[PDB]
Amino acid sequence: SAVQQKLAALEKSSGGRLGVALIDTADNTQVLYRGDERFPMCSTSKVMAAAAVLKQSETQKQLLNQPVEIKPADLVNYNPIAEKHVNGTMTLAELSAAALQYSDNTAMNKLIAQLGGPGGVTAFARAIGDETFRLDRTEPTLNTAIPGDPRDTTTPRAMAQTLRQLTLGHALGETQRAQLVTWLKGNTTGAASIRAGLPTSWTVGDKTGSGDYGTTNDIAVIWPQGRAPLVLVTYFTQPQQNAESRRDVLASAARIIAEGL
Repeated sequence: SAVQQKLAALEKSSGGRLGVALIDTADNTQVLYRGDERFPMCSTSKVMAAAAVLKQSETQKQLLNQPVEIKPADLVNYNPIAEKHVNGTMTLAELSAAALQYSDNTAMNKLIAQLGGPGGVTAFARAIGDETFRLDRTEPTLNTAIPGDPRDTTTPRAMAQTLRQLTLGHALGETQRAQLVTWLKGNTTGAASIRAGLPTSWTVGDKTGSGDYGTTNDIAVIWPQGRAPLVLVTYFTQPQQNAESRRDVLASAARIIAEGL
C-alpha cells in the first residue's frame, strides 16, 4: 500500500528497524509494518504491570490505597518520583501513576514485586489472550535491547491488540479501565514521540520506552475529534549499542499513519 511504502522509506532513511501496528476501531482494520517481529519493549512494558495490579484490585477493592515502603536500596537508575518519597510510603495507585506518567523504574519494580515477579506480569498477559508478551527481568536490566534476544520483547501486532483490550475493551472492570485511561492521558514523557506527529486537536494517551541500541518506543490510544479511536504502536531499534534515541522517527511514523486517516 501507500502507507507501507512510506513507512519502508522512513525506515530506510533512519538506518534502524521500525515496527508499526495500527488498529482503527471504526472497522477493526489493521495496518502493520514488521507487525510480527519482536522488539524490545523497554518501558512500554510498564503498561502491563499497572494493568495487572488494576486487575487485582477488582477483587481486593482497596489494594490501590495500600502503602508501600520506599527505601534507599530500592532506588535504581531513574526514579524521578520515588526519590521524592525515600523513607516514606507511596500507595500502589501512586506507584502505578509514577511508573506510567514519569516512567519511574523503582515504581515498576514495586509493581513487579506485588505481582510475584516478572512471571506474574507475563501471566496476566496470557490471561487476557496475549501469548507473545514476555517479561523476563526487572529494572533496569530489562532495557538491554540486545539484537536477537527474545527476553522482554513483544510484537507490534500483539501489543496493539492488548492495548486495545485494556483501554477500549473490557479486559478490565469499568473503574479500572477508566483509571488506566486517565493515567495514559496524563503521561508527561510523550510530547516528542507519537503526539508530535498528530494533529494538535486529538487526545492521546501513551507510554514511551527507551533503552540501549537506540531503542525508542511509544504505544498510544488516540481519540480523534468526531471519529472512532485508534490504537497505534511504534517500535524502533538500531544496530549500534550506543546509538541515540530517535523519537522523531516515531513522530514521523504517526504522521504517515495520520495523513491516510
